[PDB]
Amino acid sequence: TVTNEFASRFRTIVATLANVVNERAVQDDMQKATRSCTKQWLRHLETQFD
Amino acid sequence: NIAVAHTDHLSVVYATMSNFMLNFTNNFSGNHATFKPDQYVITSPEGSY
Amino acid sequence: PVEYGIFIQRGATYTINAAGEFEFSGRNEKWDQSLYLSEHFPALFSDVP
Repeated sequence: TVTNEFASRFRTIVATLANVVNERAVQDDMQKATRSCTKQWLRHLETQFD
Repeated sequence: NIAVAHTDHLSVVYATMSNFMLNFTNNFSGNHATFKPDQYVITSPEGSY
Repeated sequence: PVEYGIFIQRGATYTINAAGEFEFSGRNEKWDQSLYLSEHFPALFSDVP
């Protein structure tokens, strides 16, 4: 009625693909700037998908 | 010379502040060595938080 | 400079291990504001002697 498993499958990809980005130990700071502001693209895109 | 007013006047306007409405968080600052604020994310079964 | 390299030796930051003392990271990192609301502390305030 209101499930749509295809949209939920993509939600699982976004969930496990987020940890790869939220683990990559970087240095020099400029990637720490983009390392946080990438989730505002990583999560926004998954909402557009649903 | 600032010591007089910064202790018995600018301190009264602070004690009143912690009693106002719309103020609901703990910005505790004593001991910088070990303090972190609280995360309060609104989570959902599906989607993102 | 003679004993700065002894301070920044143990670490620029640190985390707290589950139930216990601090854990200094052997890395020399520059501080950023993105780390504040997440994990770690500026170790120049960690007050272990």
